[PDB]
Amino acid sequence: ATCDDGRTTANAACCILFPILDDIQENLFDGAQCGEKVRESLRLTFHDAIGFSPTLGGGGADGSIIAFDTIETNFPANAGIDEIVSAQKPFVAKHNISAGDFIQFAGAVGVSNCPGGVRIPFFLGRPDAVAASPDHLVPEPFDSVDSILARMGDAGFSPVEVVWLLASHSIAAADKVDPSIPGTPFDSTPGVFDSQFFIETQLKGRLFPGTADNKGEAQSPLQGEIRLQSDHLLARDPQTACEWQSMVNNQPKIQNRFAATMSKMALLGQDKTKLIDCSDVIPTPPALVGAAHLPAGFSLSDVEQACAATPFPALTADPGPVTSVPPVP
Ligand code: HEM
Ligand SMILES: [Ca+2]
Ligand SMILES: [Ca+2]
Repeated sequence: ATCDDGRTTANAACCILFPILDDIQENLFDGAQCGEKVRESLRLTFHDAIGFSPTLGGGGADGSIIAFDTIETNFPANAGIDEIVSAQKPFVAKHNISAGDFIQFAGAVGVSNCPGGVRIPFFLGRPDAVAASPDHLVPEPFDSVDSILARMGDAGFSPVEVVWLLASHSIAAADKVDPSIPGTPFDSTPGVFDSQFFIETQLKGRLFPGTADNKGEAQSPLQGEIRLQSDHLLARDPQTACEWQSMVNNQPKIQNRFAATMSKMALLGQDKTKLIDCSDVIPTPPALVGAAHLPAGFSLSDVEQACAATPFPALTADPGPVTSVPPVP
């Protein structure tokens, strides 16, 4: 099919996404930047979608977190999420797609702004939300590895799939884990979708970037970086550690598996055959910036190797003394 301006798309229905793309790129993402609203929109895809259980209910990727915001945003596990919900609401009202579609579309468009990013498949036509998600379906950073894997598995994800989705933490920061240090990133490159998250979580924890003993927080290897207890434990767990390590300096695998697993997540509670493939609307992301490296001042001996079958790859360190990671704007 051909849109009004001559551009090809696989299905004529997708043409309506282009004005939405332009609007959100200019007015939500600060001119197609990989900034705070991109990170929060990506986070929102998960907090909407994971509200899905065969036993316990929930409509999955259905826009419920917007359509029933006063209910869902008050769940403890959704702390901090109301900013992005409130920011996206006007766009949904202004345009002609469902809240469920918009959440996934904004997430995909956002990721495409980030150097190293990947194009996530996007499908159009999610019905409006029918009911609020049940509470207690979103994993928390203080939940045990087994609890997290159980919940993600309940929603449909194998343990290796959870590792692949956690590539998102490569472009991520925390405001509520340690409120004394808002906007503290999970890796040294929160503006680049890269393997640094998987490297740096493997390093032995040395310190606290803010205060000690926050719930859901582990020791970080670097000033200016925060480590979730969940990520700490997943990098070291037999079920996930070898997959975790395999992401290190493997940009193609990170991209391939993130795109496929995000697509799966985006379709929780949905039937792909009842939707329209509009993947070709997502822009080409910028190329990777930077190479895979240990932080300056670190060596292989600082890695806590957790994959028995395969040794950690022989990365080199950035030159110079240990340095701190800048907070994110
Ligand atoms: C598997 C269990 C997971 C846990 C326990 C977890 C936990 C967290 C926590 C505690 C934060 C910081 C929130 C704050 O204090 O501000 C965070 C941020 C974030 N999460 Fe995860 N998460 C998980 C999986 C995921 C998944 C599957 C995605 C997929 C998109 C995701 C995307 C993000 C992003 C993009 C941020 C950064 C938000 C920002 O910088 O504004 N997370 N996560
Ligand atoms: Ca939902
Ligand atoms: Ca990164």
